[PDB]
Amino acid sequence: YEIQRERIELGRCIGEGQFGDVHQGIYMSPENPALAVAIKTCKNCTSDSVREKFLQEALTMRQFDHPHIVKLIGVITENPVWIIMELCTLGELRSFLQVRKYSLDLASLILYAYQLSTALAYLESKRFVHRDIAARNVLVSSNDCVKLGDFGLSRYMLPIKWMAPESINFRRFTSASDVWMFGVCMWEILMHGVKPFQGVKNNDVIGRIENGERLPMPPNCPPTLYSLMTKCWAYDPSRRPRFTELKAQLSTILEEEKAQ
Ligand SMILES: CN(c1ccccc1/C=N/c1nc(Nc2ccc3c(c2)CC(=O)N3)ncc1C(F)(F)F)S(C)(=O)=O
Repeated sequence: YEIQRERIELGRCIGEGQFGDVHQGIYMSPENPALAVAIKTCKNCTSDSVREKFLQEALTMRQFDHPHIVKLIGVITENPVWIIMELCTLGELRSFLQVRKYSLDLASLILYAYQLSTALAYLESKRFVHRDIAARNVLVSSNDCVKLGDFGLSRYMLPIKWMAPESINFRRFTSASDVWMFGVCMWEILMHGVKPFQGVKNNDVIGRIENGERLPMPPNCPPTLYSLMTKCWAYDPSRRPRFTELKAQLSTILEEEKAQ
């Protein structure tokens, strides 16, 4: 898991994290072809507390092995401390959707929702609660492949417009509150990267949700898919489906779209 710094060709900065800049780059793997990687850097990792907190983000990702969750490639524990992650070449999902808009067929938008449900069903199997499921934290590996981005790099692991009522009211975060967030993420995909409750103040969102109001059916969204979103948005968390159920229904919805 230790990587030697001379085996890294550092490229363009692709974002800013809590500990430092994130770069795109190449990892010259021994006896293998070079890999496209994402480099999480750390500015203040000279302090033992900062370094321990930063390296804990790599340990979090190390425990996951799923094709739709970014992989930890390795770490560089010499100063400056770097975390080497798998690169998703095409970048952030919200930007990809805004550029490609209706040129992305429905079969592709449903495929993205399905792929995310397989990663979230995998996290659920390992009893891990994400807390920040949103299109902002999804990345694009290729035209037919999306992935959950780095967990440390995710800002809220307050996004009130994505949160379940029990998370807003009592700060309760469970796999059921992740399902509510995933429903909002599915809505964002079908809306081509448009943010939920745009132009609505965060305090009024809570009132609307309690009153039974939900995000509208996106244009050209299959009714079976909008029905699946409304099940994620059941006020009572015990009435919301689990990720394995969402995965099965999304698979059926994807097959039906491919048929026509
Ligand atoms: C939103 N994410 C970030 C948040 C804070 C800082 C950086 C990130 C992106 N990280 C990553 N980005 C890519 N590919 C990528 C390629 C080109 C561009 C971009 C992203 C953005 C941009 O403009 N061009 N692949 C892997 C990761 C990593 F493993 F680190 F997560 S997240 C929570 O990790 O998904």
